Amino acid sequence: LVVKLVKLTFKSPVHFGMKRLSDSNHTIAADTLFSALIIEALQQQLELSHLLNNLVITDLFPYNKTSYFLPKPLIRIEGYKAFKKLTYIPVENYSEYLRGEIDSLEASKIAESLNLGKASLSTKVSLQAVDHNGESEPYSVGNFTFYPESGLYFLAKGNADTIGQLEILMHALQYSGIGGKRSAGYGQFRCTIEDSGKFDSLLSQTGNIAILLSSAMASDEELVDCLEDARYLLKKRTGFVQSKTYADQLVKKKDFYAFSAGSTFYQKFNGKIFDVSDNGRHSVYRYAKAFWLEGKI
Amino acid sequence: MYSKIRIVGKIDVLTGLHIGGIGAIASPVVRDPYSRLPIIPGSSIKGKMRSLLAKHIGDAPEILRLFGSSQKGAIQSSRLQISDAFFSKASQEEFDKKDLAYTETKFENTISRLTAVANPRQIERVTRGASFDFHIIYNVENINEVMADFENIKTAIHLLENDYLGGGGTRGNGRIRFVIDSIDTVVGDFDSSNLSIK
Amino acid sequence: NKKLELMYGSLLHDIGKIVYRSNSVDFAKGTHSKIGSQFLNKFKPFQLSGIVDSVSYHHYKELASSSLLDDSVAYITYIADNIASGFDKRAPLASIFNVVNSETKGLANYTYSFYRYPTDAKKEYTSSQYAALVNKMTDDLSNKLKVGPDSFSSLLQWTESLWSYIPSSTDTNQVMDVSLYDHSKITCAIASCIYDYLTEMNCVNYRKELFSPYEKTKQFYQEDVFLLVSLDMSGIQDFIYNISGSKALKSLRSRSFYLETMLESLVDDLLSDLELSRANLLYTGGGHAYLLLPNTERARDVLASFEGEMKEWFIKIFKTDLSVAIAYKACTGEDLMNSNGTYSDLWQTVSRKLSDKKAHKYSLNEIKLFNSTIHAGTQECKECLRSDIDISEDSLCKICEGIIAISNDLRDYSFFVVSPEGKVPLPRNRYLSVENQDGAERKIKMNKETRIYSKNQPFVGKQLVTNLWMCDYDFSTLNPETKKQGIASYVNREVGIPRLGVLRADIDNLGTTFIKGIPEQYRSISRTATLSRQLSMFFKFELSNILKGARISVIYSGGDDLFLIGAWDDVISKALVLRKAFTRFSAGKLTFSAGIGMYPVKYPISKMASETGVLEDLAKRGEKNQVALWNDSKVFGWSQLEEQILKEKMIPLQEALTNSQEHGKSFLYKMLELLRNEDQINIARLAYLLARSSLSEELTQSIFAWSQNKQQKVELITAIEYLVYQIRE
Ligand SMILES: Nc1ncnc2c1ncn2[C@@H]1O[C@H](COP(=O)(O)OP(=O)(O)NP(=O)(O)O)[C@@H](O)[C@H]1O
Ligand SMILES: [Mn+2]
Ligand SMILES: [Mn+2]
Repeated sequence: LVVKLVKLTFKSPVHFGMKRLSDSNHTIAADTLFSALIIEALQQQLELSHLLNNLVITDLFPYNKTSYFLPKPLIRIEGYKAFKKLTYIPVENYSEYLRGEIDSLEASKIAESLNLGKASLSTKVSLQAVDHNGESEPYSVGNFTFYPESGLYFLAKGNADTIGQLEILMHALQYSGIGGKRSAGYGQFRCTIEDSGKFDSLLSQTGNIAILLSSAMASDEELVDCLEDARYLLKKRTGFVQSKTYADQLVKKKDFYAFSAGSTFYQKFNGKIFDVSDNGRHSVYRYAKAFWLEGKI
Repeated sequence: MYSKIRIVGKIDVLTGLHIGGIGAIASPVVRDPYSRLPIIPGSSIKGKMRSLLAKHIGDAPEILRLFGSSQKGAIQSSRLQISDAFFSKASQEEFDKKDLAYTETKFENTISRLTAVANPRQIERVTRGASFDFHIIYNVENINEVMADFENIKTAIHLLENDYLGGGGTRGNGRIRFVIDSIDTVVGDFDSSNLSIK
Repeated sequence: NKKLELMYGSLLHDIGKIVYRSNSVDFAKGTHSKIGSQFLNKFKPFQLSGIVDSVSYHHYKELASSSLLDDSVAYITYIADNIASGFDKRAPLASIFNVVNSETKGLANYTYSFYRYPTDAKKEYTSSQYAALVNKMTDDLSNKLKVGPDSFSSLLQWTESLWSYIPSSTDTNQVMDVSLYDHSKITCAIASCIYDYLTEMNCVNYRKELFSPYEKTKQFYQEDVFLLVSLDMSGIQDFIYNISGSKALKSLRSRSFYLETMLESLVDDLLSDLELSRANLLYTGGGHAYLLLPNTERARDVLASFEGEMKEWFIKIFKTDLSVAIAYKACTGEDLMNSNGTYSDLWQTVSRKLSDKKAHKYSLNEIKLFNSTIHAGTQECKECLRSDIDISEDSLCKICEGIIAISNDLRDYSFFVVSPEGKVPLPRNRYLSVENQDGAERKIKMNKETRIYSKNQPFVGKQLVTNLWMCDYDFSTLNPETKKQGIASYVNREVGIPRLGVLRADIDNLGTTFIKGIPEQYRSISRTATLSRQLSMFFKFELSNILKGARISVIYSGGDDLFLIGAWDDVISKALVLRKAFTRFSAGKLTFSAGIGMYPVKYPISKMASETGVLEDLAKRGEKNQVALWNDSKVFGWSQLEEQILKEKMIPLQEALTNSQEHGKSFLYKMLELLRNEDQINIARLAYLLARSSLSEELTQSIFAWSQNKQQKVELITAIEYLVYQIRE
């Protein structure tokens, strides 16, 4: 389908948490962005059919000046700690990395050439108890401040109406903000949706190996044929349900284990919008569809 | 449908503002990690407006629906998304001329009641001429509660102008004055030509 | 019990070298093997035929005129010596680092004296010292030692306590870095594998299989006889350091210790299934363990079942939080001796198979059952943040509740008993508890197949304990008042900023040191195993002595890395002391980089370890021999921080400001403001500030000179900042 590149330039620090408020991550998986889009769609009274059935997004990935970073393929490298610590590889160097042609020095240089932001930890207080004859609670919020030319990007696959709906949702999401403290000043961004030229070239290529770009997960039927000779990384996608309608009290979603971006499979699998709710008033959607970027190993 | 109102303007400092947390500083202010510019956290603006609005009203439903709630049964999404107020480019250029530092060290002491000896202290404060670009998003979840909420926002901002932002503003610090550059509805059909702050 | 005799015989086969060096009583001019037979025959329990023939007939000339039973294990010991090994009576044990990285940093002459440090000072082992060693061996063997299937583990530790610094070889033509303990342990490890391999083939007569034509002695080195097995725990960093709560600081040491004992338990399970002692365990460090197993079909079936079982248990208890990957590669005798040059390739392929195992960690069923969750937790533990496991009161998961219970017992006791009833779960339906000597003895008496571990203990009488070298330094336990608040007591200071300091050290290019540091002619299974043991014994044991007297708690040392939490200045000072001592221990040839952080109490534990891990990564950039102090801007060299920042700059400022009535803290702050900007005017204002600062005239010129030159002003800023933190009421 058509592939539109969405570039997110962030006005303020963003709090992307892994398991704690103190955590300060520089990216969010596709499940985190997709839940942001579903929340935005339900707010704007939009239909969820396009997001749930036809939209295939990828993880938010770092990008800085004159470079677009893709996740490190989990391929066997035929100085090995340079690739172990490497996380994101520029698109211009992505085709090279799959074939080889990357020394330990080059990978170390690539990792240091990621000029994506700087993490920190702001410490705040809760004077709610102070009024009630108590003491302030100093809590820490970990936030990430992107550099002026840096930010996150993600590609979107869909029809004309699915992409057009995502253009509306991304415009509304600029002001809702992505992150974990968006109501306390953490997560504002401006996004531009443009047809991807270089990325369409990278997605047009067809190699023997397939590389995940989004946090995905195969259904039971697809996991039978895809796991053979696969190199992946199961990530525990956890959290609490963010909704006023789901329950009277905030409850956690069912633990969902999804493959990390960059996992390489010799058999492509189409993921699913898994349901991680437990008898809640509505079904909580955890995105696990697969955005495949084939490559030659 | 759902609407979002973007209030953007200036927070002019009227007296040295210290919101506590580059190197070793005695009671440093909170700064942007990258640019090392003093900032006013959105949680500090949100907390001070919530504190002043709670005193004005009297948690109350008006405060809970405006600044968010997480209590059992009544979970209200925060309509006010007060972003971090970053040091403006205009005040950076204005402070570059005069070679004036963005922040100043204020020296005080504490004369003991028992011994009448002065124990010195230092708190860093953002200099008076500073201005911070504030960016507030009000989510119009109800088209009927927007006028009442924007009345509450104006009341909380009016209280904040007569009060201090973060720091020991009872002893002078923190005094600020809001200026609204524009109030434009970025998302949705709601109109804010009638809506105003201050 | 022919296996048991061989294990006793291979470990004590070169005991005659010690007695021959002493030349104390009845020196019959015979071979060290004959002396060993004479010495061991003096004790009835060790007078078994298998042990004595192995000790006396482990060389070619002895075996040519052996006249043995043709099935005796002396042939197996002879091969084990040839694989392990492949005159000056009073010679010191040359440090292994004399050979490490000799291509790049040259050859050293550092040798040990009779933990111990190499000196590089020419020295000899006095024969009276060897005589005292022989006297102590006689006392241990006669009274405190016995021969039995469960008593060899005590013998292996007994050899470790004594022979760890005795040279195994004294031939002056070849360098002697392998200690007698290392060569005997590797000989016993290889002999155990060869015995199993020959049993699997059901070869009735050993001599024609191994030694008789002498051409099948070379052929046996060409046979795939051993397995190089590496089992590596994953998720250790996230398990231990990613915790929350006020109890996180107290329980941090317990979480790391739990993984240490779990890894030891995993190895002891693998060795107990193989009927092998700890001698086959080449190394066990930070979540890692290398073993040398026989190439028998039985061993491969044991490994496959053990790997599948530990996956079942780790999923049962920890799911994806913790896991173990096991990889094995068949290697020959010539692989271990490096005769063909394929020794390093063998280790690279084993780790390559391990990395392949780590990628495809889980299978079809395990992945599906991960996503087959019936009930959302709706309740989580404060520390582990786990909802799938049952959470009791105090909002703690069952594992972390046991971890907290292990705390307040780890400090007091030194015995970790793996038993059917305990506090934290362990594989094989067992649990781990920390008890005193009486409590541990009770537990082992009640129910068999119960293991007991002793921490940093000297060798003691006959018992089923296993010696574990663990760094348990904790300054708070010294004072009962500070024992209540373990690490948070270091925040309490009369003067100085209360902030804690976190030190994360890591040796540079340790993997490159093992693969490329040892030259081809000096690479072997025994030479490498010695290097693993010296590095392990430095972190596990020597770290406690280095950080003595400092307000520092050792979360982990383990092989290559380090984690300490303590007073911010004590951590910095002991980081420099540890760097200097590490240079002495390694005699150069190995540098480590460290990140040092300044975090208050109640700072997130995960953020304390993560931000310091980022700093260590910054120090790992470039030539890697750097320390990243506090901010990422202060990535100094080790000599630069110790000498230029502190002694050359910070100390003159502290002495000058102390001499005045007030300890600065106002000139220092004004100095920092004028040093933060790059303006030409701020230099002039700094000149005026120094002139009015009312200190010595030659110091103001020095401070002005320091601020002038880049890479020297940042040292001045760090000197001022260190001084400012040193004085905070
Ligand atoms: N008991 C322990 N306590 C603290 N740190 C430990 C302990 N054991 C090992 N470590 C350290 O943590 C590392 C293991 O963490 P782990 O999460 O397994 O990462 P890794 O070494 O990159 N292995 P992997 O996750 O499989 O790629 C070791 O290399 C040590 O640096
Ligand atoms: Mn290392
Ligand atoms: Mn390490």
